[PDB]
Amino acid sequence: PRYLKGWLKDVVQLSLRRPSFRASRQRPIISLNERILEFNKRNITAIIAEYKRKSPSGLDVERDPIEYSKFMERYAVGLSILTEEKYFNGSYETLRKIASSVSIPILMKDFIVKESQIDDAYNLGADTVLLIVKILTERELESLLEYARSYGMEPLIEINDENDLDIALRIGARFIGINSRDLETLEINKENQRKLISMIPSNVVKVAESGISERNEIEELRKLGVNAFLIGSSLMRNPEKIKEFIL
Ligand SMILES: O=C(O)c1ccccc1NC[C@@H](O)[C@H](O)[C@H](O)COP(=O)(O)O
Repeated sequence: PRYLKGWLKDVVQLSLRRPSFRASRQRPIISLNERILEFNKRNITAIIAEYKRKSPSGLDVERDPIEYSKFMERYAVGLSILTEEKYFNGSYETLRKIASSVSIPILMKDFIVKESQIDDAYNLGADTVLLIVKILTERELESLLEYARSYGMEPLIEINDENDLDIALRIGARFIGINSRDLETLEINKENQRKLISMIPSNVVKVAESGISERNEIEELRKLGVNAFLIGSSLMRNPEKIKEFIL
């Protein structure tokens, strides 16, 4: 991985020693990015609802993962499940239970630094994975991207700045997440996010990530060309908000 300091250095060390999960895979892959394109075509707001019990920025919510996913399944284009254990209180177990309970696309969200984690995502039932440009070197990102594609997954490649975008474009990313939150400092910068969204090629499926809590924010973002919106905190605190978001 890249040179890292702080909590990022720590979570990457945890991922490096994350034990693999052996399991048989049932349902075939359901492409999240393609479903996003069809929701766009049918003019339905594409929301990726995220399940996370805890977060370094302070979220702490107790809500049943299964009931939450089944409810979200009625409206969401896909689900994002945190499997990182120490900071997000996620687990492979929760992803497995959810994947057996819903039939919409599932993104496994963790800090992926090795191939066995993609093997884990596949065996657990996820349809795609998140790859973060800022914690990986360009060679690692490229290998991991090709590896995810060997399972028929188009990974969501997350960028946070212009340098991330240059790398993402160079390696041929077709599905990009623009995170308004800096992983290292936890600061949210909406303006920087909008600047990056405006630089992305029109043929790349774009997902706005972090800090969305109002329907008007979704509308502004949609006009900038964003294809889908990944929302976690506001939905975890109030699942019913999904109804306002898809209006
Ligand atoms: O949410 C956090 O507190 C946080 C802190 C440090 C690093 C990453 C973090 N979030 C990871 C990120 O993938 C977010 O969960 C999603 O983009 C959704 O964010 P939200 O809607 O909850 O603001």
